[PDB]
Amino acid sequence: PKVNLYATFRDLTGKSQLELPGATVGEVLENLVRAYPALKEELFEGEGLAERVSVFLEGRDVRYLQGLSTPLSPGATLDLFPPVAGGGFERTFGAFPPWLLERYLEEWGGTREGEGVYRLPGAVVRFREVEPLKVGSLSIPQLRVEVEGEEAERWFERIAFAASR
Amino acid sequence: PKVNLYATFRDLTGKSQLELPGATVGEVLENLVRAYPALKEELFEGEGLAERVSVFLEGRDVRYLQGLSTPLSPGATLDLFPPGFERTFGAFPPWLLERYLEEWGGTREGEGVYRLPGAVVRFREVEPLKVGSLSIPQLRVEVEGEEAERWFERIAFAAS
Ligand SMILES: [Cl-]
Ligand SMILES: [Cl-]
Repeated sequence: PKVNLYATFRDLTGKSQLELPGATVGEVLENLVRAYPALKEELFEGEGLAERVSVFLEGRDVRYLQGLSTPLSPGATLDLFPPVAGGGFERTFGAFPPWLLERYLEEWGGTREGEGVYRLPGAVVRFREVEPLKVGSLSIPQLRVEVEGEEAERWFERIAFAASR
Repeated sequence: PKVNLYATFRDLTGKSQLELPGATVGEVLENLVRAYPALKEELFEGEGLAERVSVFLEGRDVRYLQGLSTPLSPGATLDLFPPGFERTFGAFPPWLLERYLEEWGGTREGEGVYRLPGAVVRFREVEPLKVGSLSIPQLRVEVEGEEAERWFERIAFAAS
């Protein structure tokens, strides 16, 4: 599975993304600390996950799934965040059209403040289509999404959840 | 989702794996056809799934699931076979694979060589990968026989 590191975790390892083996969230995280032990102190509190850390599987907080026991497929992606704080995060989504993201933002009560700019409670979401990816004769649009604000983490993951649909 | 191409599909596209969008098996196959149109008739029969092709989701034949309606997560991996196969598994211990092979009625013919009803499984450790301070074992698994596809996929299921 792929592991995306944010904020503190990124600064502490020099890495933004890693590919690590594991059939459950726990297995992947145990391998993460075997690879970068500097993260052990912040990721685990005793045997379980540290209470202030947030781990998301395809946009879903794993705590509301099966936590460390959550099964995952080999190609799954996890997002790891240290204690919540105001910030800015970005991600490029494949085949996630602007109009569709807009519909989600509108359905969440977001207010349009410009073309590709929406304000949500505690965050501002900015998005623009970048260079499409080419797979054979198929052009796959790519959408760059940036989220910043006190609740940037929350909305950033809500968007990842939406895109997974 | 990721799509692994085997035999015919691999040689034609010249690709072993592709990253394609889609929330269901059907959608991914649709985009696959878009990427390589020459596969339309070899995968679809109008709006339905072809009958000679085989599609597996994390080692499970989708025909026994929900067919084209089978839901898919972004991290899903599909293996597609047209009418020998191999994969290198990361951190898939030999003793574990062996326990599965035996549970499936397999017979140990030698070191890293087991025989199954319809196939022969060959496996060996290759150069490990390295991520940070962690060494990740790499097990290369090769499957041949009349039922190689089926067994290769059950091993993929077991590894996951
Ligand atoms: Cl947990
Ligand atoms: Cl069996």
